[PDB]
Amino acid sequence: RFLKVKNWETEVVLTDTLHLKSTLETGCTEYICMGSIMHPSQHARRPEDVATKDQLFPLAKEFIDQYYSSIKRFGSKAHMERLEEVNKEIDTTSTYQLKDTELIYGAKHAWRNASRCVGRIQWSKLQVFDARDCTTAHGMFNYICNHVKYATNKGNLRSAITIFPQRTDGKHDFRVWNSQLIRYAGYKQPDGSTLGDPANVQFTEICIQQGWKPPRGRFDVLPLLLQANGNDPELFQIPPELVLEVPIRHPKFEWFKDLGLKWYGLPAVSNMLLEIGGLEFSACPFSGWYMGTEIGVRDYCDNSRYNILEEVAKKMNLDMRKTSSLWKDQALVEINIAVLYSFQSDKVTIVDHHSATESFIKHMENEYRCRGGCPADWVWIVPPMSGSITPVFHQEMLNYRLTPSFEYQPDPWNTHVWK
Amino acid sequence: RFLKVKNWETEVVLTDTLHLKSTLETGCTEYICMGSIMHPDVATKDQLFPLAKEFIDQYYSSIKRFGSKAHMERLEEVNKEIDTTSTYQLKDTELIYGAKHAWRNASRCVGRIQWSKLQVFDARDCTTAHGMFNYICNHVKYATNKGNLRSAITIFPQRTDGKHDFRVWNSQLIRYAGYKQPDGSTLGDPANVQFTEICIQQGWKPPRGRFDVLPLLLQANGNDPELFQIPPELVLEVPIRHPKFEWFKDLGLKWYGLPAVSNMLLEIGGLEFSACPFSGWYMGTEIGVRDYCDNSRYNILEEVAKKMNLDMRKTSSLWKDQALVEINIAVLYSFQSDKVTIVDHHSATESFIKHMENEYRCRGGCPADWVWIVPPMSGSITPVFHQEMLNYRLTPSFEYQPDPWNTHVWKLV
Ligand code: HEM
Ligand code: HEM
Ligand SMILES: N=C(Nc1cccc(CNCCc2ccc(-c3ccccc3)cc2CN)c1)c1ccco1
Ligand SMILES: N=C(Nc1cccc(CNCCc2ccc(-c3ccccc3)cc2CN)c1)c1ccco1
Ligand SMILES: C[C@H](O)[C@H](O)[C@H]1CNc2nc(N)[nH]c(=O)c2N1
Ligand SMILES: C[C@H](O)[C@H](O)[C@H]1CNc2nc(N)[nH]c(=O)c2N1
Ligand SMILES: [Zn+2]
Repeated sequence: RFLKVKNWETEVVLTDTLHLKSTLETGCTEYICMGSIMHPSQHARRPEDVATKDQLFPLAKEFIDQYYSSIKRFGSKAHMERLEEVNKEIDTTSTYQLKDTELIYGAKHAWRNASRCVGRIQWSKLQVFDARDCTTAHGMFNYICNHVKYATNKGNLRSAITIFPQRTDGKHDFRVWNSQLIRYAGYKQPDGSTLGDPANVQFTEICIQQGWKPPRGRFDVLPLLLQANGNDPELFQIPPELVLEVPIRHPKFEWFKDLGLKWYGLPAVSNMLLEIGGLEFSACPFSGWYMGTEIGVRDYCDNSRYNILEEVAKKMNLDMRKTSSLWKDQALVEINIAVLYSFQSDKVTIVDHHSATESFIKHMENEYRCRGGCPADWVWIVPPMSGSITPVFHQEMLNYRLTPSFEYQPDPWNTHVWK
Repeated sequence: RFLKVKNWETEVVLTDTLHLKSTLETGCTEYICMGSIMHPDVATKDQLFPLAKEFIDQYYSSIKRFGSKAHMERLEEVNKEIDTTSTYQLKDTELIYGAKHAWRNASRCVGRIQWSKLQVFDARDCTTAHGMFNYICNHVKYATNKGNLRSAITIFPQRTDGKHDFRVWNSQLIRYAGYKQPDGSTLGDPANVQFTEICIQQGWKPPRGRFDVLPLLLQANGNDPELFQIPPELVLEVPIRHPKFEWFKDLGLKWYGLPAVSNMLLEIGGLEFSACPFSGWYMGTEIGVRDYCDNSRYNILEEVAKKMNLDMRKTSSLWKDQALVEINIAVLYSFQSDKVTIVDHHSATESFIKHMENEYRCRGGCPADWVWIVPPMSGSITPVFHQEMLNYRLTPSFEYQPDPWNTHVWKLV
C-alpha cells in the first residue's frame, strides 16, 4: 500500500506512506470529493464537552505514544510512568496536563501537519510561550503583548505561538475574540458603503457595542477582546509602539503612495483551536510572517474586502470598458509589486509567492524522504495570483488529517451566554 | 440527503441532490483526498445490461416518457442486441443526447453554459482512415466557420473487442510540431516532440519550422495509423500582436484558432467511443498562460520580460507575473482583432457561476473540479475562486485513455 504523487514539470514522483496514520475524515468519499469546501468535515476527536475516561484516555495514550516514539524512547521507563500518570489525572480530574516538552512537540507538529500552510518549511523553528498559568483577561493581554513584541523583533519577524489554558468543561474557555491580533476596523456607512475593512464590520460593531470609541478611519487598529475562564470579554488597546506598520509605496508609480495605504507587518492568527492528545487549546494565537499575495491579492483586491483595484486602475489609465483588456490583472500585479517593495524597503520580513512556493516544494521533498509523506491542500497552497507560473501548481498533493492539529472553532459570540 | 455549497464572496448557498445519482469513483477515500491528482479489456454481456438500462432510463426520463410504451420497447430492444451481438447500437437521438450530456457532466470544463448547443456528427458508418480524414475535414470547416467558431463533435465507431479501435493519434486536431535540436534546444512546441518523432518515423517530411501544423495520424478499425495533411486553407491561424507594444509582433508568434480535442474517450451507456474529436473555442489563458509561458512549453516569458526592460534579477520584482499579463492581453487583442471567437477568463468564470446556479435550480447540482475551473492566473479575482464545488462523476462522461502507441501492435513489414 502506497500512493504516488507526481510533479508534471519535473516528473519527480513521491511515494506516500504517512497517510496510513490519518485519523479524521476529510469529507470526501470514493463517490464525491469535497476538496474545495471551506469546512468539509465535522469529524472531531472527542464529543462536544467533558469526555468520559474511555473517550479521553485513548487520545492521550496515542499522543504520548507518538511523542515517545519521536524521541526513540518507546516503552521506556519514562513513557510507561507517563501513561500511568495521565491515567491518574484523568481518573481524578477528567483531564490531564501536558509536560513542557510534550507541549512544544505538539505545537510544532500541529504546524507541521497544517495541510493548508505553504510556510511549513520553518515548522521546527517555532517559539512556544507557555501561558497555561494565566487566569484573567488582563493576564492574557500581558501574554499577548509579549508575544507581539518578541515576534515583531523590530521587523526581523520570528514565528511564535502563545498557549493559554486548555478547555475544561466548555464553559470556562479562554478565547481571543479577535480573529487576528492586529486587524483594521470596518465601519457601516450611512449611504450603505463600507469604510475600513469589510471583513471585520461585525467584529468592529461588537467592539463599539462593548464600549470601544472608534476613530472611524480606514486603518484603525482594532482593540483586543480577551476572554478568560469563561467570563465576559474585555477590551484592551494594544500599545501602538508594538504594532509595526508598512506604508505601501511603489518603486515606479510615484502617485502610489498618495493612495494613503498601509498594512501591518505581523500576521497573528488568533481564533483557531490547537488540539493535542485530546486536549483543546481554544486560545493559541500564532504568528509568523506574510506572503505578499495575502495583503495585495486578497486583503486589497477581493470584492468583499478593501476592493482597491478600481482605484489603482484609474491612476494607471487602463481601458476598463470590458474585461478582455485584463485591467484588473494589470493593476493587481502593480499592487503586489508595491507591497513587496515596501516591506523589503522597511526591512520587514515578507516572502513572495515564487520564493514561498519553491520553498514548499523543497519541504515536500524533505518530508517524503524523512517521513514517508506530507499532507497538502492544493486549493490553499496555490497562490491566488499567477498559479501556473509557480512550481506548486504542477505538483500533485495528497490531503489527509494528522494529529496534533489546528482546527476551526465557532466564533464566541454565537455561543457566549453573557453575564 | 442533501449537500450544501457556499459562495463566500456572495453568500449564495446551493443544495446538491444530484450527487446521489453518481456511481463512479473519484479516487478520493473517506480519509484521503486526491482532488489534485491528474489521473486517479472490454465489458462482458452481464456488465453491459445494467449500464445500458441506466442510460436508456435516463434518456426516457429526460424526454418525459419514463415508463412509456416506447421506453419499454427500447429497453427490450437493447437487451435482444446485447444477447445476440454482445453489444448494442444507439439511436441517433440517444447519441446526440449522450454526447451533449458528457459535455454537461465534464466536471473540469468551465465552458459548460454552452453545453446544449452542440453539433453532433455521426461518423459510425466509417471504416477506413481515409474516411476518418474526410469526416475530420468537414468537422474542422464547420467548426471554424471563418472565425465564428461553433461547438461540434464527430463520433466514430464504438469499441468492440478492443482489437478494432478507432483512434485519432493526435491529442488535438491542430497542434504545432516540436523538434529537439542536437544542442538540446527545442524548435516549435516542446509539448509535442514525442508525437512529432512518431509522425516523422511514419514518413512525414517536416518543414522543421516553429509553427508547422502537425499531420493527422488516423487509425480505423485496429489497423496501423495513416498520415494525412489537413488542407492548409482549413487551418485558421491568428498572428499575435500587442495593442501597445509595437515590438510584440516581432516575436513572430501565432496560434491556431480551433481547439479540437481528439485523444479522449466518450462513454455512453457502457459503449466506449475511443475516437470522438470535439471542439469549441479557447479561453485566452490556455494559449497565453499555458501554451506560451509554461516552462515545459514555448517558454517566452524571459524574452517578453527582456523587451519590457523588466528587472529579472529577483523574483520579488514580479517580472514573470508582469510579462504573463501582457502576453495574455496580446492573445485576447489578437483574436478579437481578427474576429476569431475567444473568451477571456473573467467572462468565462462569470458565465460558469451563472451556469452552475441554473444547473442547481433545474437539475439539482452541477459537478465541478475547483482545481480545473479556476484559471491558471488571477484566480482570486474571478468569482469561481470563492465558489465551493462538489466533484462527482456522472455518466455519460468523457474519459482519459492510454496513448495508442503504448498499446498498438503493428502490422506491416
Ligand atoms: C512563517 C511564515 C508563514 C507563512 C509564509 C505562512 C503562510 C500561510 C498562508 C499564506 C496560509 C493561507 C492563509 C490564507 O490565505 O488565509 C497559511 C495557512 C495556515 N498556516 Fe501558515 N504561514 C507561516 C507560518 C505559520 C505558523 C507559525 C503556523 C502555526 C504555528 C501556521 C499555521 C497555518 C494554518 C493552521 C493554516 C490554515 C489556516 C486555515 O485553514 O484558515 N503558519 N499559511
Ligand atoms: C465552447 C467553448 C469551450 C470552452 C471556452 C471550454 C473551456 C475549457 C477549458 C479552458 C478547459 C481546461 C482545458 C485544459 O486546461 O487543458 C476545458 C476542459 C474540458 N472541456 Fe471544455 N470548453 C469548451 C467546450 C467544450 C466542448 C464542446 C466539450 C465537449 C463536447 C468540452 C469538454 C471538456 C472536457 C471533457 C474537459 C476536461 C478535459 C480533461 O479532463 O483533460 N468542452 N474546457
Ligand atoms: N501568513 C499567515 N496567514 C495566515 C495563516 C493562517 C490563517 C490565516 C487566516 N485564515 C482565515 C481564512 C478563513 C478561515 C475560515 C473562515 C470561516 C469563517 C466562518 C465559518 C467557516 C469558515 C473564513 C476565512 C476567511 N478567508 C492567515 C500567518 C498567520 C500566522 C502565521 O502565518
Ligand atoms: N478550450 C478547449 N481546451 C481544452 C478542452 C479539453 C481538454 C484540453 C486539453 N487538456 C489536456 C491536459 C492534459 C491532460 C492529461 C495529461 C496526461 C498526460 C500523461 C498521463 C496522464 C495525463 C496531460 C495534459 C497536459 N496538461 C483542452 C477545448 C477543446 C475543445 C473544446 O474546448
Ligand atoms: C498536478 C495538478 O493537478 C495539475 O498541474 C493540474 C492543475 N490544474 C489544472 N487546470 C487546468 N485547467 N489544466 C491543467 O492542466 C491543470 N493541471
Ligand atoms: C471556495 C474556496 O475553497 C475558498 O474561497 C478558498 C480557496 N482557496 C483559498 N486559499 C487560501 N490560501 N485562502 C483562502 O481563503 C482560500 N479560500
Ligand atoms: Zn477529495
